[PDB]
Amino acid sequence: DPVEIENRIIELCHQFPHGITDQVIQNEMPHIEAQQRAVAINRLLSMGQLDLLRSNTGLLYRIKDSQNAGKMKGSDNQEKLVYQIIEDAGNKGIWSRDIRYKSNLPLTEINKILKNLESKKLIKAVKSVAASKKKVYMLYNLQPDRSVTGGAWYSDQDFESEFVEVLNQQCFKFLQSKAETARESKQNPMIQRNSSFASSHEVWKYICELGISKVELSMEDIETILNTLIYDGKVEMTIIAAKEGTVGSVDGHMKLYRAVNPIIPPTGLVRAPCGLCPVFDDCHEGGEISPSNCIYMTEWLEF
Amino acid sequence: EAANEAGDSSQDEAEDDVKQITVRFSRPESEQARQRRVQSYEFLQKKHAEE
Amino acid sequence: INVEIKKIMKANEKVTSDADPMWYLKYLNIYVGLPDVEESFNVTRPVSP
Ligand code: SF4
Repeated sequence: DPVEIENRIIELCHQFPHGITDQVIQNEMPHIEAQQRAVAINRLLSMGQLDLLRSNTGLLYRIKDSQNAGKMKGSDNQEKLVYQIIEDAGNKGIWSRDIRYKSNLPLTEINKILKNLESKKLIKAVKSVAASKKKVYMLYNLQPDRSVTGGAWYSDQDFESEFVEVLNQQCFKFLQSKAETARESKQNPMIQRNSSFASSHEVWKYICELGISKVELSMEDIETILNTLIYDGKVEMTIIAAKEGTVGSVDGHMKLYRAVNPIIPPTGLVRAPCGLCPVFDDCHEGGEISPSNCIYMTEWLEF
Repeated sequence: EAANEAGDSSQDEAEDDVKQITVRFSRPESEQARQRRVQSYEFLQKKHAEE
Repeated sequence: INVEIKKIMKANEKVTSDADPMWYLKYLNIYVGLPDVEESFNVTRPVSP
């Protein structure tokens, strides 16, 4: 009786929620040949009560998620036929529009399904900080990915410019003080350069000791802040070879940051009103915009 | 050709190509698309091969 | 007006929307009638060419 075989396979899948191999089924039921087991598995897959997984150990057969229920009003079929791609999205989330498009259902049905799932604590809706258009839906147990939502800089879908400005100012002050101490040490140029260098872990621990904000700042956060400072033309980073130490971030490589003065002072072009003029293209000898009747040069000479 | 592609290196490391669960939605197919699938050549060939 | 219009109506007798299934609009039979004028307030009247 193949029905008994299917029932036994379902019971075995109930016993092992993580899935069962063919070896487990053969050990539990040795008197049945491999062909009958294969036919039973094919029927179970055709009727939609089993799922196949390909692991490094082989094939696994897992019972389809039906016990985990959040929307029992109506049909469990649509509940699982939404929770499927809900879980498939998982940490990255998925907007309600994309859920509707993948489900090929009207907006009312999917709205009811999402509400009922939120009622029984199966899905959580979080606001997409990348593009504040709709609320993406994720699994309640899964931790929200920092890229799609959250972040040490984003606070309630609002970029904190003051926070990053304070971070940049404090890091630049620390690096400038370190470089000043290295210069005043004047023990040896190599020693001076090494002491002017500051590791990412060191400045990260310094910022943590400062405690400007309540949110915990990881090492890579301070690394990105220092990279933005590099892009500002104020500090310099060097990658040295160090196998292991107090940082242990990059394999065999450590980033050292030092405050460096600019190459040249402001050029002579910016000291003239013509170099900073926004309507410089419309300049002409005889016309409405002329150097003789210029307002910029007038205010500049008056000042 | 697939074997030759896999054989680009003499010793192939154990690939961590675990089959992530790509179970697709059994989307309710529109009647027009269902009729297109029924009238498709692959469906007719499969129905012939069923015998 | 006597045969072809009925065939055209039969070709598009049923129209329905994808959203909210089990809803439909079914045409049964179409008539052209006699020429009339809509001059009168909500009332028709025979009119000569
Ligand atoms: S408006 Fe005057 S200052 Fe400005 S670009 Fe023209 S000439 Fe130069």
